[PDB]
Amino acid sequence: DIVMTQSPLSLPVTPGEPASISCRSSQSLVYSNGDTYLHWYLQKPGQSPQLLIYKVSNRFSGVPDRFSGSGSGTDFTLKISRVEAEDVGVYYCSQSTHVPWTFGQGTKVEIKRTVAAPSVFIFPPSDEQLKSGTASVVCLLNNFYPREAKVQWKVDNALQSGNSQESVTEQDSKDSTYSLSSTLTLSKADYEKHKVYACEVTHQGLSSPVTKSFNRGE
Amino acid sequence: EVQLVESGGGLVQPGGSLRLSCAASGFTFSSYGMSWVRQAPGKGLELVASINSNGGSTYYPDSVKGRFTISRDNAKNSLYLQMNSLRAEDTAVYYCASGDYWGQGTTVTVSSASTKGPSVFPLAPGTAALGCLVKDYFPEPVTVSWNSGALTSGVHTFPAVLQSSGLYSLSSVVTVPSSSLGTQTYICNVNHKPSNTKVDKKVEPK
Amino acid sequence: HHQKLVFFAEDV
Repeated sequence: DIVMTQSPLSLPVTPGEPASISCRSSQSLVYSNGDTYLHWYLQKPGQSPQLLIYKVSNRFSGVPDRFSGSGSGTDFTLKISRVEAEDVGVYYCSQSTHVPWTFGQGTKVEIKRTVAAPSVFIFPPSDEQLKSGTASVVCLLNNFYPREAKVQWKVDNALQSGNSQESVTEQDSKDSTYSLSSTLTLSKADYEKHKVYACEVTHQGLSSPVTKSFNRGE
Repeated sequence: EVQLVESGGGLVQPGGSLRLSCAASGFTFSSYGMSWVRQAPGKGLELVASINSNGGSTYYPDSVKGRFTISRDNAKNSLYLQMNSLRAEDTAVYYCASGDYWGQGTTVTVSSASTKGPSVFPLAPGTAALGCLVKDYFPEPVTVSWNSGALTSGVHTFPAVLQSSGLYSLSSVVTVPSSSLGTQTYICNVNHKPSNTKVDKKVEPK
Repeated sequence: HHQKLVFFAEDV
């Protein structure tokens, strides 16, 4: 199969600045008719992929002038002369010269903004939930940038693993920040044979990792 | 107007069968190649099956080869995907595609879980944070709102998570002035259409 | 709205 690899795979762009995306094919995409079937897709958040540029440089319908494409053989580039808020999403390069039809990994273009430290909150399991036989401990990381963040659970100073799940929001349209939730799940019995529950957060906006905790029964 | 409308998605038991249909219009269908492409949440575009003009010749990656069949009806102008022996990794959004056009996609969920309404638990609270834990429901989706659609600013409803039990879970949070944690009520309106459940959980401190 | 491309090379 023809391998399509893009770079970068994550592209934060300051509004007003241009953007470039590299795309390389493992073999030449020049078909027997001299045409090169290298294409570009844009998939806006919560939507189907739409053809942006076909055959290296030709703009599809509706595509603004700021989008342009170039390249030959195995090397190709997609340029956005000035990134607008509407251009947010994932860009795929793709070839249709060979079978099978293949895609690149996809480059997610986001809005670049100043580093923002997360606000951290911890939530003990409700007395309702505890009654039903289960305990969920939730940790919220609110409005931070960039997306990169580490969350560690500590039950009585013991590092937890394998019993938590995370969930991240898509970049907010107003403040360009993310929010993240980490949910620690334990049996009611396990939850009661311990006392201290702590959420520890590491982020670029934090000089040192912050810790929000509670004691069971307060 | 080129059009690609898919059908046949939904819930399937493991090892069961599902058949996808794609209604095409607006162009001479019989003259072009067609494909089914799928996508997992937060994942890339994965080719599932291709088929040429007359079909003719087909392609399947080893991921689905031997279990999936792609076929074509150049009278109805319809594209089909016959899915047999479905497993958990077959769970995705499936797109009917012509390369230059993509349908809106149809969702396929391979699970043996049964329809269940969520239990809603409080996430008790110069700004404070409070929320609701909407746990153990099936299947997707769920709708969450705060104060009957009056509280919208600062609301974060996280994407759902598939637990080991086979049941989905999500949280919905919102940050508000801590000076209002006594002069303001905070109720999350949760709705789960599959089980037809409506829950208005009050989120009080303490 | 109505443009149709010969997209896949297999279609000459």
